[PDB]
Amino acid sequence: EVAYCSTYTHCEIHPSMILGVCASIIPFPDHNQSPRNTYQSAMGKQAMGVYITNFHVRMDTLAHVLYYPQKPLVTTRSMEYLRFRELPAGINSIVAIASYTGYNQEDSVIMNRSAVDRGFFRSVFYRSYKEQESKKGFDQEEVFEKP
Amino acid sequence: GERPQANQKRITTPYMTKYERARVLGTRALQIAMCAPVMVELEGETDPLLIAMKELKARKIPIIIRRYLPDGSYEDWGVDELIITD
Amino acid sequence: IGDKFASRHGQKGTCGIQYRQEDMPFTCEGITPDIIINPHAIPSRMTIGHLIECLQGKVSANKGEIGDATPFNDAVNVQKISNLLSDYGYHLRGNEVLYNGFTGRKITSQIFIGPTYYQRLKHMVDDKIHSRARGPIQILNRQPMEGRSRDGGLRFGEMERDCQIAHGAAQFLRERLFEASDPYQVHVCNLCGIMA
Amino acid sequence: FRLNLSVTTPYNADFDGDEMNLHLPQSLETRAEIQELAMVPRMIVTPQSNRPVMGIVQDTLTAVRKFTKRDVFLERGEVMNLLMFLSTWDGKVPQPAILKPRPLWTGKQIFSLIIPGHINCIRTHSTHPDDEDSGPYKHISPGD
Amino acid sequence: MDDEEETYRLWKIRKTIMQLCHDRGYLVTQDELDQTLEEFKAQSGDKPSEGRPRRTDLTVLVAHNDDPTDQMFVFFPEEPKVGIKTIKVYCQRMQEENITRALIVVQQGMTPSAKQSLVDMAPKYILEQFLQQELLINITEHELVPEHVVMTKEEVTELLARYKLRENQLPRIQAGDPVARYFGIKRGQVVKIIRPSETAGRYITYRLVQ
Amino acid sequence: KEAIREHQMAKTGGTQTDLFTCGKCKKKNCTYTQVQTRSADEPMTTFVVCNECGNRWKFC
Amino acid sequence: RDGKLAKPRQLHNTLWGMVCPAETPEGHAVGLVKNLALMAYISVGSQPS
Amino acid sequence: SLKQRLKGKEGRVRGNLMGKRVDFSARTVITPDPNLSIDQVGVPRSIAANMTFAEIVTPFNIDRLQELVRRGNSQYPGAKYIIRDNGDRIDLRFHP
Amino acid sequence: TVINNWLLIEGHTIGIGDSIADSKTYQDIQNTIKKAKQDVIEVIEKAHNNELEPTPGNTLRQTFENQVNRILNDARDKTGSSAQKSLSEYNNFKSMVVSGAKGSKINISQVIAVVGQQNVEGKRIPFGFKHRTLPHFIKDDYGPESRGFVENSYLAGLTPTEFFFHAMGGREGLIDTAVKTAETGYIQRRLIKSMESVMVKYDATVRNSINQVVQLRYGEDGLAGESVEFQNLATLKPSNKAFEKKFRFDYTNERALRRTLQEDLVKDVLSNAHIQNELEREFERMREDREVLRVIFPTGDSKVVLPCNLLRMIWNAQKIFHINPRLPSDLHPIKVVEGVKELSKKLVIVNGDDPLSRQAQENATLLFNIHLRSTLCSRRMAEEFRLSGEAFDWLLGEIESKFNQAIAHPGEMVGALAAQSLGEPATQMTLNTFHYAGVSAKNVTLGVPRLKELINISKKPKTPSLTVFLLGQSARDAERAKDILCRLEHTTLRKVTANTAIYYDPNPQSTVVAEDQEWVNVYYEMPDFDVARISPWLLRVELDRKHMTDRKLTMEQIAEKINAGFGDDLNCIFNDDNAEKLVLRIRIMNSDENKMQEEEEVVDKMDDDVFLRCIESNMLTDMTLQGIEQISKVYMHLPQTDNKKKIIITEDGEFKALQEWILETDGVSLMRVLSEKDVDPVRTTSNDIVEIFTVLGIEAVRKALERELYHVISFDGSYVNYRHLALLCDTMTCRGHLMAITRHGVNRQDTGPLMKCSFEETVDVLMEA
Amino acid sequence: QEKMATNTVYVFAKKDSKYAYTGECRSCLENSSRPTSTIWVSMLARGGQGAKKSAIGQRIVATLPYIKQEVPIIIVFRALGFVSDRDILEHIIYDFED
Ligand SMILES: [Mg+2]
Ligand SMILES: [Mg+2]
Ligand SMILES: [Zn+2]
Repeated sequence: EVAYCSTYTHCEIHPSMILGVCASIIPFPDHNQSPRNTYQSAMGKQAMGVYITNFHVRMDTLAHVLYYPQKPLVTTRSMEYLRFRELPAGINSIVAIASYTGYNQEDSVIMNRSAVDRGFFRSVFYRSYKEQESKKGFDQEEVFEKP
Repeated sequence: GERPQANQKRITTPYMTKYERARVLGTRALQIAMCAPVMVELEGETDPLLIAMKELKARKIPIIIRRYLPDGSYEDWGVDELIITD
Repeated sequence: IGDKFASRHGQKGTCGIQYRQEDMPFTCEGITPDIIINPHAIPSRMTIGHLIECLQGKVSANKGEIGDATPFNDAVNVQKISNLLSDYGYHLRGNEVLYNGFTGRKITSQIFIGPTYYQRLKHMVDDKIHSRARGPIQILNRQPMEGRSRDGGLRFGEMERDCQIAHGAAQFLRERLFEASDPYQVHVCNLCGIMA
Repeated sequence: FRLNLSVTTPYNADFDGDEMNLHLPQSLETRAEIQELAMVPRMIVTPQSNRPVMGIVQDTLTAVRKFTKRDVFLERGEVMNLLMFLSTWDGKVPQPAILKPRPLWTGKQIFSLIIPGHINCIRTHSTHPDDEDSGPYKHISPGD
Repeated sequence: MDDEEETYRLWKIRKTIMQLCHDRGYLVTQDELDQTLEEFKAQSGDKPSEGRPRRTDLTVLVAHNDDPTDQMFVFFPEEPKVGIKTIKVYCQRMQEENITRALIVVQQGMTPSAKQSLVDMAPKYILEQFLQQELLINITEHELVPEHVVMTKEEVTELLARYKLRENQLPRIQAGDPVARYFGIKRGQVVKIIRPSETAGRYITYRLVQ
Repeated sequence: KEAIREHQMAKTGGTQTDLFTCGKCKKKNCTYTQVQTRSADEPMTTFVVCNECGNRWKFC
Repeated sequence: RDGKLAKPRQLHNTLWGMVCPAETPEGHAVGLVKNLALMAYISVGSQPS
Repeated sequence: SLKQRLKGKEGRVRGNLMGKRVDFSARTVITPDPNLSIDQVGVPRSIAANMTFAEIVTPFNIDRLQELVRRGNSQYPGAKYIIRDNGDRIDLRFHP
Repeated sequence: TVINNWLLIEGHTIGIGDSIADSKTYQDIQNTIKKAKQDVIEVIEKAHNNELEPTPGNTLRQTFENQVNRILNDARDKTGSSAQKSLSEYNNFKSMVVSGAKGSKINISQVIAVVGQQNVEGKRIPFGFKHRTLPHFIKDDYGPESRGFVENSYLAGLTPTEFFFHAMGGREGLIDTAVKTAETGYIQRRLIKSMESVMVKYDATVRNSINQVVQLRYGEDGLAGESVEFQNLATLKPSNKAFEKKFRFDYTNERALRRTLQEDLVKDVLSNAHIQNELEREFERMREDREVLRVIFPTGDSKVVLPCNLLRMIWNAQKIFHINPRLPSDLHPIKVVEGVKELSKKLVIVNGDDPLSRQAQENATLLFNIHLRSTLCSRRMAEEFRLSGEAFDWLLGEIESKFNQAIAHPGEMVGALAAQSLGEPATQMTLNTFHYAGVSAKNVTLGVPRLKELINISKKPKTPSLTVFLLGQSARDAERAKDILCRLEHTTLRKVTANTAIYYDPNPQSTVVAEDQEWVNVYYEMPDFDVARISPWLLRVELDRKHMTDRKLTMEQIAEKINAGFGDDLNCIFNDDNAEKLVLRIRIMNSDENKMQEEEEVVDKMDDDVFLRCIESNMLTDMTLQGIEQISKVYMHLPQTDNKKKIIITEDGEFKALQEWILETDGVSLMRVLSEKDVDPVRTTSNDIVEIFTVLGIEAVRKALERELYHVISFDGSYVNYRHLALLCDTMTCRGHLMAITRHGVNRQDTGPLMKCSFEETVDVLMEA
Repeated sequence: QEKMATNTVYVFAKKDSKYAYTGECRSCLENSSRPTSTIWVSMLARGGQGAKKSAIGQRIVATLPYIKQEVPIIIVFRALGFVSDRDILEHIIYDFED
């Protein structure tokens, strides 16, 4: 009916294919500001949360796990193939937009003290150390003892 | 006599500046902290920053402000001859 | 309180303050919120997508189905989603009224409640602190150590010394360079100035 | 480092994680010098552009214009609660603006209790609706 | 070119050099300072034909000042590149007439053998050197040029004996400034500057000629 | 002569929205300026600078 | 490295579908650091014999 | 060598005269609090358990200063170190 | 605390319900955009048919991008005005905008109505994908949705073709932010290393570190800057009739009980000739301060900044004493005149003995004396304010108390304050989308590279500029104004010549060209006696006729210049401008004596075949008809009504605008531009700094550089006090020579030995000392 | 990492110095050693001599690898076995009727 041209040769698979790994986590990237969408890729990388399954065999200096890794409710079907619903990074906390007492000013929020006592974002700081028992010369070496 | 010329003609208005108020309050607080005779009458306080502040309003602090001129000379000023600004 | 957090929409926010359940407002049945965000943080950065998750999560919670969040769909996420929420027994725009947690007076405005998925950054507030009164001092220039790893002092940039001149504090600047930093004295001869 | 919103404006810092240093003087002559110079009650109006640096925006700005709204009428139990919240108060309850039927107060009478009775500021208003001049100049209609 | 439009160039440079002397302290008649283009070709019969020493008839000799000195012979050369032969002739007209100051304006440039004797010349004699490319327009009429007033010896001694202003404490200036060359100032004198201030109304400063 | 005369009439632009009213010459010869997008703590405000009579102020 | 002095990056038209535009660090490495789209295959090389 | 240590390339000029380290300082994370005054800055409890200040002993309040010394270094209202007139810097933690 | 506690019991939230407009209004929003799309297609349809009239000043492609700019601008502004009336005052979204925060009118349309055009670096979206932007569109498609414009908002989502375009605008503000942030640590660090020498001493005169007087007093008034407030002079009155009726008043009023109320003392001095002389002479002094005020403030802006606001101090005394127009106020006439003279004597800040020191005090506080006398006049204190004797006595004691606190504190380290006074506004938005249009181009670089180059003071700027003014008939007529443009523009000879060919013409009288045969034959008066042994090779050039009507040139001015460049050994001939084309034949002037193997010499001077190739390539570049070489050839007119310039006086006294024809060049040759005719050498300025010291001198650098820095702050949106702009110019121009005060020029200075070594040298400086 | 496509002749703009155009083109091997080998063919922007040729703007003098200064490109055609202008013009364009 109304079409300026009808000589198409190729077609895209899905309009959401232009996003990446961290860009597909935020829902509806078009309704938000364009420079604000770039900050999400820097936040999701330096964030906490579970990342694998075997947590007792790995001994990394910086490892943070979550007690209750709940999957996000409002999610996209593109992250189902990237293995995101099985290894999230938080919970679905009920966020009520309100002013309260004016203590959530400029990049800050107000939380509940009773909610944290029940298991609200409780993580464990895993840090592994190592000490090599090397030589110190010809007749000089380290000896593990209890002086 | 070849440098102090405060007993003839003075050019700066007789008023205490914000820089002189900081030194007088700081120097007097250090002297009183080292057991010094109080110029005024004590009413019952132990804060060294408050004792020097009370003596400033009573203009009883025996100090002479020596303002060194950049040309090479210098002028003298007293506490009574300088009105504090708040 | 003080740890650095973030969000899935890009509006990061640290832990400002945490009150008890009785000191926080509540709806009608007793739905107490978990995270309170600044309402003015939305128009300041034009974060409209943050309100979409807060509304879509409420409709999916009353239905019990994982709703799709495709940004290129034809289901109309403006009127169809709003009309479905009013059928369960709530407001179609998603706005609800709460009660005062201290006096019991009804809130004049309408708090837009709804679940929102957040994350947690790796920035410990108790690990980034650095304070010391008097500890180990180096011998090369009689200065503190590097940082907290070896118990040292804080960095003194050039901008802190440049602005100190504008304040006119000569005694305060001398303390940060001679007194409370590198205290030392050298005897100087009278006939000559050679330090020997 | 819990601080006031009026202090964050001149520093132009953010609470997202911007660390700020805090030194400590170790001399009596230096504490009296900073207290009489490097302070926020004195460093308000800067000589760079003869204008103050203290800004009151964000949450402390919308509640100001809403408290003085025409559709605001406080009751009797809310006036005495706000009088105690004042840091200083002579101890004189103001006369109600409405005596009958119910003794109520206007939205600008409680806000006027903080301002002393020897300072004013007119002319400058900076609004948005109505019209830029012309309109209010007709028949001399001040207010609003 | 070099026909009728050249008359306006010779008339514009004449009004500039007359205002250069009146600003110092000389008294010039109103008829000589205020004239039009048609009046310049009627005071002595200008442009009778083509080709004539037009720069020779521009010789003026003013003698009106409070200081009983006067007698300032001003002559314009004819050749563009003033060599050493013209300098040896120009220095002979000032010895017989016994003038006080000179004012020569070279078109293009001079020779290195003549520029050395122009500055020295005599310890008790001062000679001025200008240029046609800088005298065609008056640079003192610009809005960014403040009022420049010369000073005497008694005014400098009284100023330095008031606020104890030392010689090194006063700002300096180079000799390449066309403003300093507009009045013929010497090295070691203070020139009063009258700058119109905005937040005050009138700002007065002093500078030394290095 | 008419082709080169109209060269200095339209120039490269136009502006002049004719909305704001100047309070110095009872005319509406004012323009807008889309300045201040994010800035810092200072709120954004479209500056209005009047062409004739030299006038300028702030929208808020 | 091989080419500098007034050479901005900005955004190119060929970035559509190949590189994720909304995925860059917030530091000084913005624009310079590139990434890959969700569905994109990288060439490995072949012999056109 | 000897010139590089004084030229300015992280030597005795930029790395010492133009960029050194001082003592008695704190740097945490700022949080909004409009309820406080214009000069009431936040001071943590863990930071206050280390920031000390040498105060001279005056006879006008010798009883109040002695109470902080008697309690030792077991809580916040107390004293940690003491300095005499000659230069004796005696500790109160391991004091008998 | 009270406002913060009230927000808990009140509430102010935001959500989906606060971003919904009217149902009938939203229907008109989407219909208005569709009407704007038909206007864009109408321009495209009229452009391909070769019938559209381009805008005078640009080409055809530059006109299409300009016509669509005003269409999309009015489309995004008309739909935004409809959404403003739909949202009521109850909506919490509008309360965030009315309060004055991070949100205005443009933020409402970008989330509900329409976003707008997403331009890049001022210009529109270029082509970088085979003359296109995205493969989803067809070739040769100048649609709005395919050139960065987003037709939707942040509510109904964005199309894939528009989401990629809107992401380009966000990357421009994010990458430039990281680059500008790193420049803050380099520009501010350079300023504090050279400006920290000067400081405010105790004897008013501003000195430095080596004891040298820089200025006579801080701020040219000896007062502080914290007490300075935006006042209002209210003296430049248009009609002079209202100026005399407002201030001057006589005792010859109506007999109807006049001069009897309010002041109960006028009845005693009725018909007093002694007091009349004091009031008559007072108005004469006011007229003296008015005529000179035109020279002091040639712009015509009375609203300046001055300390001690007299508009608030006088009105504050009316509330304490309860002053109202319905009350008689007894005011003494002589006390008002004596009160001003007595208060003026207390304004002395320097020595007071010799008569020379009193001249330096009146001019230093001349603006403060006029503002004090005009406000505290004899009639202003009795008609507009209506103050009594007790209200005027206490007012004199309050002004003197506030004046003492407004004095600048002697000892203020201004070295660090002046360095931060310039770097603070530089961190705002200096280089962020060249918004300065003004029906002109993007001349004069403004941003980051401008500040980094002005401090380093190079030899030649990046984008020079020099505005040329005109007077006489050219200030109202357009024909005479363009006649000077032909002499000032550097019209190259290559642009005039349209074609050049090499022909073989044996007989010069009987040429082979048919269309140019009778032109070289009828000319017989030319001495054709030495043209029989000249160069047979003909080098005929062709002159473009379309260029003659655009630059206004003749044929007699071309032949007289070619023969005066190479020499007399060059023949030139041309025809009239009425044939079919403009041609011009050139030949050589053979002496016919010893120019034919006279001395043999197997060296060959110049072959005839390659002789014409050297002149053909040397005349089209070296030879110039008229114009300066180092001023380029670009020109653009600016509206005189826009900027606040040219404020002349009339017989009435009002300030009116005087329109004229002004132009701008692209050079620094100030000596040759000012030497031209008709051009006014008074208000002709330029952005260059090096040529000012050479042509004018260092006395004009302090006034020219200060105006250049003031234009940057006037457009950026911030403000800078006048006491800091005059100090920066006096600090750099203190030695009497234009030299970089930073690291590039420190050895020539006469500072201390421990100061020169702090410029990353140390060893290189200590070895010399 | 990321590099530019080799074995492709590209035309760039280089008008900051004494040049006007630049035709940078690499020549690396497939899978052997690929010693970069970048062919630098630039166009100068000088114009006007004095009295010799007065046509320096028509020169090319490309920057061949290893080579110190710049040498013309037409000299290479003499070494490739072509000493006639008819054959050299055939290498440039296959249709000399323009
Ligand atoms: Mg910040
Ligand atoms: Mg902030
Ligand atoms: Zn106007």
